[PDB]
Amino acid sequence: DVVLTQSPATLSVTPGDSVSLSCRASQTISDNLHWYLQKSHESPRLLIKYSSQSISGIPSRFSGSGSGTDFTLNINSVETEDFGMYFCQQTNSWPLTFGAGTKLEL
Amino acid sequence: AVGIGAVFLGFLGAAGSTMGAASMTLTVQARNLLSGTVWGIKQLQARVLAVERYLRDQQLLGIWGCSGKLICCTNVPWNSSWSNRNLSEIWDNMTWLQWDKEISNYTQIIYGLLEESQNQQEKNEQDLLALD
Amino acid sequence: AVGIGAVFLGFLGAAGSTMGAASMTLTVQARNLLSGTVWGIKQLQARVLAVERYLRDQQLLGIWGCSGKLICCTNVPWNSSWSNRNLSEIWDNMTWLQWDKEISNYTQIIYGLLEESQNQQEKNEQDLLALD
Amino acid sequence: AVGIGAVFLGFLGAAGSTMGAASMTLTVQARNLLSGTVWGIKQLQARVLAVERYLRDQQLLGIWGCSGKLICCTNVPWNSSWSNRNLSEIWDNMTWLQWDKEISNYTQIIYGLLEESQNQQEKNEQDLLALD
Amino acid sequence: AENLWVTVYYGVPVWKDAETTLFCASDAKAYETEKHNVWATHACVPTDPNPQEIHLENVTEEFNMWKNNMVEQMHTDIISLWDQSLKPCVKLTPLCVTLQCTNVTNNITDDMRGELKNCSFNMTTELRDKKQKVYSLFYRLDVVQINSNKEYRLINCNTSACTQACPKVSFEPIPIHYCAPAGFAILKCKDKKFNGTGPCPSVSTVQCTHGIKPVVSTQLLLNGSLAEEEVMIRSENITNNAKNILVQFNTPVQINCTRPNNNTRKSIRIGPGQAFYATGDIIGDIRQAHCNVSKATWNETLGKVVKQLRKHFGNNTIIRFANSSGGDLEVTTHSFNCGGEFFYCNTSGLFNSTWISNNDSITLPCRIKQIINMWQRIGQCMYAPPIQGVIRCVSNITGLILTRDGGSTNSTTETFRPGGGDMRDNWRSELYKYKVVKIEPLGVAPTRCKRRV
Amino acid sequence: AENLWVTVYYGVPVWKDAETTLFCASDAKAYETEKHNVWATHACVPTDPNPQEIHLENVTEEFNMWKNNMVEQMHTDIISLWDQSLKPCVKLTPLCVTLQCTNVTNNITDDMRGELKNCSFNMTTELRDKKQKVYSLFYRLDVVQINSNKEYRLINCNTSACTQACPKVSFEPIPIHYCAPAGFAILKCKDKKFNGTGPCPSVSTVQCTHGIKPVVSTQLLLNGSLAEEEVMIRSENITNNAKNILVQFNTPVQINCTRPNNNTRKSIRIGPGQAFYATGDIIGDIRQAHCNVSKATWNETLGKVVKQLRKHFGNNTIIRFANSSGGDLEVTTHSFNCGGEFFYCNTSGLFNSTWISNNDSITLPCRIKQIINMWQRIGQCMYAPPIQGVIRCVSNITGLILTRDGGSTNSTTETFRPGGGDMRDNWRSELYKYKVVKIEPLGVAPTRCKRRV
Amino acid sequence: AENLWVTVYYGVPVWKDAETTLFCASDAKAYETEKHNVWATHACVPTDPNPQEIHLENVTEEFNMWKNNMVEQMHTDIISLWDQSLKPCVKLTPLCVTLQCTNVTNNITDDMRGELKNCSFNMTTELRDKKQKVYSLFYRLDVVQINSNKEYRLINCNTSACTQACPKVSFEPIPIHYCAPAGFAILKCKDKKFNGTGPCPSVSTVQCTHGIKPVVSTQLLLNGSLAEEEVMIRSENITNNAKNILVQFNTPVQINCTRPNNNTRKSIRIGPGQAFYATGDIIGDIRQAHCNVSKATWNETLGKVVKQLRKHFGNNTIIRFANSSGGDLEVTTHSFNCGGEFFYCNTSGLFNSTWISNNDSITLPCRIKQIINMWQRIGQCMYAPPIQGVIRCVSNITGLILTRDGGSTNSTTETFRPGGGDMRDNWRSELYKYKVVKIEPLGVAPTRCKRRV
Amino acid sequence: EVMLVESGGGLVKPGGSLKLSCEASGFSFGFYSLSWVRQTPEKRLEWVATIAGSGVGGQTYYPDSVKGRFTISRDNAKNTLYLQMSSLRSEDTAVFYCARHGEGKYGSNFAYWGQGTTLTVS
Ligand SMILES: *[C@@H]1O[C@H](CO)[C@@H](O[C@@H]2O[C@H](CO)[C@@H](O)[C@H](O)[C@H]2NC(C)=O)[C@H](O)[C@H]1NC(C)=O
Ligand SMILES: *[C@@H]1O[C@H](CO)[C@@H](O[C@@H]2O[C@H](CO)[C@@H](O)[C@H](O)[C@H]2NC(C)=O)[C@H](O)[C@H]1NC(C)=O
Repeated sequence: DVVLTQSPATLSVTPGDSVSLSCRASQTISDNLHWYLQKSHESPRLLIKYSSQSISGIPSRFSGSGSGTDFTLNINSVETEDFGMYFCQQTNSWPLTFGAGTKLEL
Repeated sequence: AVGIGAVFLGFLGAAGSTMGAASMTLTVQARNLLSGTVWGIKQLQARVLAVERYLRDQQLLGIWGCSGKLICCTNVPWNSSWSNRNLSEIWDNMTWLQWDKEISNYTQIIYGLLEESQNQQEKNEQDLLALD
Repeated sequence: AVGIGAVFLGFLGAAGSTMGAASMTLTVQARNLLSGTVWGIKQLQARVLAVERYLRDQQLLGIWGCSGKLICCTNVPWNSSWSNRNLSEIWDNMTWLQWDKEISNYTQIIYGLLEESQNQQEKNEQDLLALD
Repeated sequence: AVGIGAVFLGFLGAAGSTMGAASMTLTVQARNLLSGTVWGIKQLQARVLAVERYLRDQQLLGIWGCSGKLICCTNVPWNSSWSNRNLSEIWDNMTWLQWDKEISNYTQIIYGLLEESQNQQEKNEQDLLALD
Repeated sequence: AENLWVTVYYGVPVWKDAETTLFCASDAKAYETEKHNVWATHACVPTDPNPQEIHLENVTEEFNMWKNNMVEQMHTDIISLWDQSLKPCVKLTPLCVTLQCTNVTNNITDDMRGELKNCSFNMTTELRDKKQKVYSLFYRLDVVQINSNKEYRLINCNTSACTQACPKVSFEPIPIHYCAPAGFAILKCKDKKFNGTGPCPSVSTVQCTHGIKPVVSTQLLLNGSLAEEEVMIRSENITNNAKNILVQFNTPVQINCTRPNNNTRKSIRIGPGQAFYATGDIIGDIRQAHCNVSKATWNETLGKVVKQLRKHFGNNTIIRFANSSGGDLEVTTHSFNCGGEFFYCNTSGLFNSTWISNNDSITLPCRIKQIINMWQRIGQCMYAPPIQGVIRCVSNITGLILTRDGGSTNSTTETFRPGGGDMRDNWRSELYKYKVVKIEPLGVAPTRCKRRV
Repeated sequence: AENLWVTVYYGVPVWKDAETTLFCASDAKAYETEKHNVWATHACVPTDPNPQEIHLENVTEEFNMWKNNMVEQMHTDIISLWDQSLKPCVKLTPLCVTLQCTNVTNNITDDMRGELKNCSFNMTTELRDKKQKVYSLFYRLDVVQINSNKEYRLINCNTSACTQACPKVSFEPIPIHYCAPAGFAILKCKDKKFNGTGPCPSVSTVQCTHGIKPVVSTQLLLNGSLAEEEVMIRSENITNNAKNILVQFNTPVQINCTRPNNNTRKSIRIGPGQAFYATGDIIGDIRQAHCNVSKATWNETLGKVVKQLRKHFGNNTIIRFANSSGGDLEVTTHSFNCGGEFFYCNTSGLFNSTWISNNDSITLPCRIKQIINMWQRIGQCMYAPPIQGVIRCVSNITGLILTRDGGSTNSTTETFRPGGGDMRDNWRSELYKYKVVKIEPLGVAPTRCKRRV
Repeated sequence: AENLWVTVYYGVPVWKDAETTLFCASDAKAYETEKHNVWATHACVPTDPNPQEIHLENVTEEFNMWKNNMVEQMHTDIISLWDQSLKPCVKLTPLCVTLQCTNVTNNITDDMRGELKNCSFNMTTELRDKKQKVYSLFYRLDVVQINSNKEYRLINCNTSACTQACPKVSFEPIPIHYCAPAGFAILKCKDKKFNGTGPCPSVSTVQCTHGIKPVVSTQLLLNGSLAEEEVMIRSENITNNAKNILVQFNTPVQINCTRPNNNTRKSIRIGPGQAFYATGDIIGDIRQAHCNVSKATWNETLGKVVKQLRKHFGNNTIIRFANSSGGDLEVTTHSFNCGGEFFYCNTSGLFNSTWISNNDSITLPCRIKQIINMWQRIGQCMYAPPIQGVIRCVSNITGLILTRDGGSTNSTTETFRPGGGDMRDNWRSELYKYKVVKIEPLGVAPTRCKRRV
Repeated sequence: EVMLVESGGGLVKPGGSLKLSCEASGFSFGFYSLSWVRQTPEKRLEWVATIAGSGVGGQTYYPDSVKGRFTISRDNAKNTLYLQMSSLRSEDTAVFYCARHGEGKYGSNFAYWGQGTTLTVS
C-alpha cells in the first residue's frame, strides 16, 4: 500500500501566519494528491484537489504544490477557522490511502 | 490514477469534447429529440412544432444522399475558403460549438452545394441505369 | 453567358410537358412539398393535414424498394392490358396529366401489385441470407 | 378458380398464427398504421398522437441499420440468457404474443445493443472509407 | 448454427391494452336533417359503410367490463355535449317571482289530487318599465309554499336558476358508431356465452362499433342490444350487496307509454327575443299518464330470470321481488324520456312476486316533471318546454338492473329489488363486447442470418 | 425489349381539384397599427415579399366561379371574425325603455321630413337605485310608435337586444392575401378574355393571392380589381332570370359620398364601466347626406355596357334600365359603409334610361341607419356609435350587380334592373381568377429497367 | 490527401438561443387536493422524479436575465390562470347600491381612526319581488361618500364591477416545474459567484426547473431562493436611476404577520344559488394587524447590503436609506397576501437609516383592503371574502428590490429607496439560473472519405 | 445540495455482521463512484470500500484488511449506498463515512463526505 507521511504531525501557529504542510509518498502519485481539513466534531472537508487544484468555496489562502512523491500545502494567512486536522490522500493506486494528518492548533 | 472520477455519458454529454470523442456517440442527441383545457393546445402546438422541426431536418437530410445513415461521405471537395484550418487540429483541438461559429457564414453555400451534388449523382445513376 | 432563365424552369414547370422532359427535374416538386386563438388552429389544421398526407406517400414509397431514391426500377412486368400504348411515344408524345387519366382505373392494383412484389423479393433476400 | 378469400386474409389475420406464418405478411399491419368545435380537437389529438407514435418507431428503426427494409439481420449474437429456447420450436411452436411476454424484460437491453452495434459498424465503415 | 442473430420485425401482430380518445361516427342518413336538430349530427364524423369486422382465429382474450374504460369517456363527453346543447338556450332568471296558485278547473275527486296548479304571477315584458301579469299551469312537483292564503314559488328557485330548451333541438337518440383512431383496433367478443370477465375464445377486430343509441333510463333499460340465446344475468361478486345485477334478456318487452292530456302551449315574451313556452289550456279531461306491459310477457320474463337466478343461487330457492325500498324520486321510479317529455313511472305492480322451484296488461301510472336534474349535478336543472297534443311512444324493455337484499342469515328467500344508481352502468350494457387495443409492431426474434458487410 | 417494367416517379407534376382551409396573409405594413384597431390584423398571418407568380406554359384549365369553393369559406370566416370582433364590445340591452320623442329643432318643411327625433327617456346610472332622464337624437328609421302624446320605442327592441361598437375597432377594409398550405397551389387565370365557364389557356401558379379588401356593398361594388381591356359581363345562364349579371368594368367611377351634419357625440354612463355614445347636438344646419357621380362618366359607362350587352342580346335591341321595382331597404339601395357610418343611398337617378342601337354630377340623396343587420341573421343587430364632425369619403365604383327582367314575349326591350342579393357575388368578382389545386406527386410509368438484386 | 470531402453529422451537440412555449410540471403529490383548490393542479402535467441535471464540462455560456425571455410567458400565463380561477366564481354586480355607513361600535379614540364602516343597505333576494335590508362591515379604503347625513358607496363601483372569490380555491403558492419541449434544453448556471449577465463557466443541462412558488410581493420578496454564500446584488447599469437593485441576501428574515380581529363571517343570499360572504361581528377588540421582524437580524442584514453596495460604489461612501417618496398604496407599501387576505404594511420604520464606513422586534402596522386590483388592470378588481378567526402567518423575507436616488452631484451619500414596480422582476429572482436553448443537430465537417459508386 | 447521510452503526460483538446505509440526494446518483472510508478512534483515515459509478464501470474495490469480509453495494433507484460487514474485528471500530467522488478526469478524489456512523466492535 502507498504510505503517505504528513509532516509535521501537529503544529501550533498564530492566526494570520502562513504554513507549509508536507506529504510524502512511498511511490510517485505525481498529481494524485488531495488535501482535506477535518475540524473537531466535523466531517473532513476537501481543501485541494490533484496536488494543486483549488476548490470552489474553499478560501484562496489554501494553495497546493508538489509533484511525484513530495507535496506541500500552503496556507498563506491562516485564520482561526482553519485550525484542525489536515489529510493528504492519493488516487494513484488501490488501496486508497491517507496521510496521518497535520494538526494545526491555535 | 485509478480513474474513479464520475463521467456523464448522457444527453449532450460530449458537448465540450473534441470531435474524436463527440462522433463516438451521436445517437444520444438524436434519440432524445422526438419523445423527450387551454394549456393542452400549447401542447398541441408544441408537438406539431417539434415534429415539424424534426421533419425539416429529416427532409433536408433525405433529399441529400443520406437517407438514414446519420454519417455519410459525399463527393464535393472542401474549398479552403470555408475554414482554412489544418486537418490535424480540427478533429482534436477545437470543439463543435467552435465549429458552428467557424462555419456559419459558409452555411447555405454548403446546403446549396449538396443538392446539386446529390441530384447530379442521382441523374448519373439514372443515365447509368438507362443504358442497362 | 452560362446560366440562363430559359431552360431553368420552376415549380410545376414542365407540368404540361412530356414525360421525357418532366422527369429531368422531379426534385423541384419533391422539395417544395413541406416548407413551401382561432386563426392559429387554421395553421394547426393546415400543418396536421400536410404531414399525414406527406407521411402516407412517404410510407407507400417506404414499403416498396424505394426508400428515398425518387426514381426506381421494380420487377413487375408491364401488362399491355393496362395501357396498350407504344413505348416510343409514352416518353415524348403524351403528357403526365393525360397519363393519370390513362391509368386511374388500374391504380390501387399497381400499388397493390407493388407490395407483394417487394415482399416476395424481400423474403427471397432473407432466405438467401439465412443459408449463408 | 384462381384467387379465393380463404388464405388471402386481412388485417391482423395471422395474429394467433406461428411466427413462420406471421412473418409471411407483415405489410398488412404496416399499411393500417397511418390512415386507419370540440369534436375536432379529439381528431387533432388522435392524429398527432398517431403520427407521433409512428415516427417514434420509425426513428428507433432509423438509427439501427434498418431504414425501411422491415426485415433485417444484425451482428449481435443471441445470448441464451434472454430466451434459452430451441430454434426449431420458436418458428413453429410458440406464437408472437407469447414471445412478447417471454422477452419483454430483455428489451431496452437489446435496444441498447442495436444502437451500439450499428454505430460501431458505422464508424468502422467510416474508418474503412477514410483510408481510401 | 448456434450463432443466432437478432432480426427485428416491423408490422407484427401483437397488441396491448390502452386508452385514448375515441370519436363519433354518425350515420350519414341522419345528416339530411339540417343543422343539429339533435346534438352531434353535424359536429362529428359521417360514418363508413361495411366496417371491417374480421375474425381472429385461434385467439382467446381476457375481456372485462367492470374495470373497463370507454364507458367513462362516453359518459364524459355525453355530459359535455349536453352542456354544449344548453349554452345557446335562454336563461330563465326572471321567473323567480312569488306565485299565487289555485287548483286547476277539474272534477276534483278526494282520492286523486290536483297535479297541476294555476300560479298566476307577474313577469317583466320586453320593456323594462312595464311588467305583464301572466298565468300558466304548473305541476305540484315544481312549486313549494312560501310561508289565510296560499302562495308558492318555484322549487329550483332555491339554489339553481336554469335554462329553457330551444325547440329546434330534440333529445331523441340517434345511433353512434364509436371508432378507434389509426394504430388502434377494437376487439369485439363474439362469444354467445360470455359474462363480464373470463377469456373470450371468439373475438373479432373492428374499427367502428355498431350504432349505439344513447337513451336515459334509470331502471328498466330500453330500446337496445337484446341478448342472444338465454336471459343472461351478470354482475360483480354475486355475494356482494353493492354490485348491481345487470339482467339482459333475449326477447323485447313492449311498453306503451302515453299522456292523454291535450296540453295546449302558449308563448310568453320574457324580453327581447326571449320566448317562454308555458302550458295553456288542457283540452278534454285531466287524466293520468301511464305505461302498459303485457302481464303474460312480464310474468314470462320473471319465469325466465328465476330459472337463471337459480343458476347462481342453487335450486329450491324461493326467489321473490320487491319495490326498491327507498331512494330519491329519480331512483325509486322508472324515470325516462318519451318524445321530449319526462315520465316518472311507478314499478310497484311489476316487481312484486315470489317464485318457488316447482293476456291482460299491467298499467303503470306515471307522472311528469318539467324541471330536470339528470346526473344530479349541483347547479343545473332543465326546464323542458311543453308539447302539443296527446303524446305516445312504444319502446322495448331490453334489460333490467336488479339489486339483491343484503341478508345475513341462512334463509332461502332473496327479495330482489330494482335500482338504477349510476347511469354508466346502463352504457356498460352496450360497451361490454368492445375493448380497444394499441398495435405495437417492431418485434424481435433471433434467427440464423447476419448483416453482411 | 417488350419486358417493360413499372417505375414509380416521386415528385411529379400532376394535381387534382380539392378544397381545404386556407389562411390569411395580412400585409406587414398594416401591422404597425397596434392591437386590432381593425379586425383581423394581429390574428392572422404577416405576408411574404415577392410572391412567386409563375407561369404554366402550354396549360389550359377549366376554371369556375359559380360551382367554385373558397368563396363560401371566405364568407364564412369573415362572418366568424365579425362575431369575434363583437364579443368584447358592450351589450346594449338596457336601452329597451319606453321613449318619449319630439321633432328635432329644424325648419320643418312639409316636403322635407323630420329625419331625427328627440327621444328623451329614462336610463339607469351606474348606481342601481337612481335613473337619470337623458335625451339623444335618433333617426326615423330606428324608432317605431308604441300605440295627447307621442311615444316610440326602438325598432330592434322587438326580438333582438344587440351590442354597441367599441370605438377602438375600425370597419376599414385591409388587403388580405389568401394562401394555400403545403402541397397545394393556387392557379390564377391570366386570360384577358374569360367569361364565367370555359378553359383558361393562360394560367399561372401562386401561393398567396393579391391583397383582397373585404368590403360590403350590395349594389355598386367598390374599391377593387378593375378589369383589363373591355367591360366584361359574366353570369350563369343568361336565359335565366334568377341569376345576377356581375358587371365588371374597366375604368373606375369616382364617388364622392359625404354627410354634412356635425353630429357631436356624448357619453352616457349605463353602469359600471359601460359607456354609451349618443349623438348630442348638431351644430349648424340639418342637411341631407349625399353622394356624387359624374353624369358624363356614368352615362358614358352605360354607353359602354349597353354596347357589351348587345354582344349577348344581339343588335337592334332597345336596352333600357329601371330602378329595382320593389323590395326591402337593403336590396333596393346601395347599402354601404363610409368611415364607420352606414349610408343607404337611392340609385334611382342612376338606373333610369333607355338605349337604341343607333360636366354636371348626379347627386344621390342617401340616408343613415345606426342599428345594422347585415347578412340578415335572426338575433343580431349592431348599434354603430356616432362619429364626430362632417363625414366624407371618395371611392371607386368598379362593378355592378345587375338583374334582367324576366320577360316571356318576343319583345326587343330588356329592362335591366339592379339588385345586390347575396354578398358572395361580390367576392366572385375577386375569386374568379383563382382556383386551388392539390399537388399529387408519386406517379408511375413503365420503362425498360428492372431492380437488380 | 488534400481532397477533403464534406461529411454531415446528424445528432451533434450544438444549440442556439430561442424562445418557445414551456409547460408545467405540477408535483404529483399535489394531485390529492381535489379540483383546483390552487390554480393549475389538475390542468397541467404531473411532474417527473429526479430531473436529469447533467454537467457540461469545459463549457462557458453567456447568460442573461434582463433581456431574458420565459419571465414574460410565466407572467402571461399566470395572469391567464388567475383569470381562469375567476371565471367560475360569482359576479358581484348587485352590490352597487348607495350605502349608508356609520362608525363601528368600538372604543373610538381620536388618535386611532375608524378603519371599518358599518354600511347597511338594501339588496334583492332570490325572489325578484322581495328586497331584504341587510348590513355588513366595510373598510375605509373601500367606500367613498356620495355628495345632515353620511352615505357612501363602493370605490370600485365607478368603472369596474368585479367578482367575489369562491372559498374552494386557495391563494397559496405551489411549486411549479417548468419544462422545455423536445429539442430544447434548459441551461442552468451552477456558478456560486454569478451576477446577472456574464459568461457562466459552470453550466449544467436540465429538462425541468426546480419547484417555483408564485408569490406576489411588491417590496420584500418572500419565501424563495436564498443566496448561497454572500448577499448577492445584481442590476442593469448601476449608474442608471431607472433600474432596480434586485438584492438577494443569504439568510432568511422571519416575519410574523398577523391580524388579531376574530372577524366572524356570515352568508347573505344574493339570488338563486348566489351566496355572498360578508363579515358579521368581530369578537373582542378592534386592534391593528401588524408584522414583526427581529431588529438584530435586520440591522445585520443592512450591514451586509451596505458592504455589498460599497463594493460597487467604493469605500468611505455614506450609504443611507429613505422610504419610497411617493406613489400609490400598492407601491409605497409592502403589499402581500397572508392566508387569503391582503395586508398592506408600512415599511417606513425599516427603510430609514444611514451608514458610514467606520432582542426587541420591529413592528410594522399593516392594513387590509378587500377589493383587489393586482397587476393594475383596467376593468378588474377582486372582492376577497372575509375569513374566520384570528389570522396569523410567518414568512421568510428573502430578497429586496431597491432603487437608487438619481443624484447628479459629487456627494458621498446615496439615499437608497425601495421600490417594487414590475412584478416580473420577482420572477427574475427565480429565472436567472435558467436559459432555454434549441438543440440544432446535423452539423457538417470535411474529412477524407468519398461516397463510392 | 449533495447530501450523504449514513445510518446503521452500532455496537457489535466480534464475528458479527452489520449493514450500513448511506442515503443520498441532490445529484445523479448512479453516475458517481461512492466509497466508505473510516476514521479510527486515533483519528486516522482508512479507505474501506468503493463501488464505481455507472460511467466508471460499477466494480467494487476493497483493501486486503476487509477483503472477503466487507461488501459495498448501491441501490441507485433509492440513492443509497450499503456496506455489509462480516467477520468483524476489534480493529474495525471506527466512524464510517460515506463519500462521493468528483466529476470527470479530476474527480477521483473524495468530493463530499457524509456525517458518519459509528461502529464499535469489542
Ligand atoms: C316586432 O315588432 C316590430 C315593430 O314593433 C314588428 O314589425 C312590424 O310589425 C307589424 C305588426 O302589425 C307588421 O305589420 C309590419 O309588417 C312589421 N314590420 C315589417 C318591416 O315587417 C315585428 O313584426 C315584430 N316581430 C318580429 C318577430 O320582429
Ligand atoms: C370613479 O370614481 C372614483 C370615486 O367616485 C374616482 O376616484 C377619485 O375621484 C375623485 C373625484 O372627486 C378624485 O379627487 C380622486 O383623485 C379620485 N381618486 C384617485 C385615486 O385618483 C375616480 O377618479 C373615478 N374614475 C375612475 C376612472 O375610476
